[PDB]
Amino acid sequence: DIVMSQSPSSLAVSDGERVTLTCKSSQSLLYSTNQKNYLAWYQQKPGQSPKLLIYWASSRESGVPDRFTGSGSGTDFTLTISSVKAEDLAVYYCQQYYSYPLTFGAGTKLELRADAAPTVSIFPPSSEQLTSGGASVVCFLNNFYPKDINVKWKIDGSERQNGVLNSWTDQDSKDSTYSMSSTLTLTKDEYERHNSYTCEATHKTSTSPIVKSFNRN
Amino acid sequence: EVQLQQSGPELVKPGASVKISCKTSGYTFTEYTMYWVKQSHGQSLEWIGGINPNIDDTTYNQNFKDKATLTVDKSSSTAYMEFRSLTFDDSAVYYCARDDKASFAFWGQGTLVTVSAAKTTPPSVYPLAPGSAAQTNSMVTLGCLVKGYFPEPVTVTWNSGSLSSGVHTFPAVLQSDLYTLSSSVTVPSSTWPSETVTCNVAHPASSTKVDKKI
Repeated sequence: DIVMSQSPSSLAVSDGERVTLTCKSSQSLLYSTNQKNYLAWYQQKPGQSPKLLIYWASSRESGVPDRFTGSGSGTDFTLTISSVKAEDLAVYYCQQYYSYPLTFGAGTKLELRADAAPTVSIFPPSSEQLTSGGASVVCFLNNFYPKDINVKWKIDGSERQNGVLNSWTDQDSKDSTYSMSSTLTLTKDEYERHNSYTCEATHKTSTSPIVKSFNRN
Repeated sequence: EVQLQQSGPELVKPGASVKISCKTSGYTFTEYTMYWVKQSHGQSLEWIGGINPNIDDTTYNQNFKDKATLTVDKSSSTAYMEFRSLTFDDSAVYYCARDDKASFAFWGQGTLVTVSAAKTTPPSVYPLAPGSAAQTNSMVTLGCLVKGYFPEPVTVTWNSGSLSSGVHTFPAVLQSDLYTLSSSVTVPSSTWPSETVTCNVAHPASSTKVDKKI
């Protein structure tokens, strides 16, 4: 089957700059009789249907604005946007129509900028949690950027990876930031056999990891 | 221009069969072909197959062998798609694709088909509060955990919509055939703990509403 790769996966852009997307195929998608390239670029909004923008990889569809243009033929396919807007926050795809079965791309998403970082969001477990027979300590990461972050759970100096439930959010529409929650659940007698719980997270904009912990007794 | 109306969300158990429709209007059904695209993992798109309604030409993907058989309706002008032997990896949103020309293809609104061996439970909520007596930040953050509900979604507001600013809603995670979520809002230190706050969760599938004061 014809497989396609996309590069890069994600990139941070500002308002008004030029965005170039690359789609590469393993085989040639050029039909020699009519010099056409069977590939089309896609665009899907969060909560809406995916729509087409560029057909035959070099021509514009009616209804698409003049900022969306495409170039390339055969193997290298390029989609160049002249000036992005605030409504251009979407995920782009490229699909070939050369041979069956049809395959899709990996997906490219654009981001915004920049410079967000958290300090402390440590919440101890409440009294209503232990009556149900379990225990749960949470760690949020609000107002942080970029989304590439590593969370680590430490219990009395020992690393524990089982029971960690991570959850990432999308980009905010007010300050262009992200939020991440990490919930470690456990049973009730394991919570009483330990005292200290350390919430560890390493960041890119800091040269030292932020350490913070709390005690049970 | 052309309308592609599909079915709504369905709650099905594992082992049954689900049928997905795609109503066509505004154009003739016996001229253009219909395709199906399965969207998994949020962003990844998978091709299911296609059907020619006039000559009964049917092709399917290698990943959908003995799973998806396509059937068209020549009298009601609509398409049908049925699945057999549903498993846990079939939780995805499915679209019907209208192959008009090689220039443009029209899409539908999508059918959310989730599958779990799962009963509708009322959500149990617990308030969260920081256990420290003092802090260095001028803001105090709070939250409440929503655990043990089915199905999606649950609308979580704060103080009956008055504290709408600075709210952060996290997506749910499936653990033991039931979803869990959380929320965090930022509160200035001039109100807490002299002024009380409340968590308002709502579940229209269970018709419950519990208020927890922090």
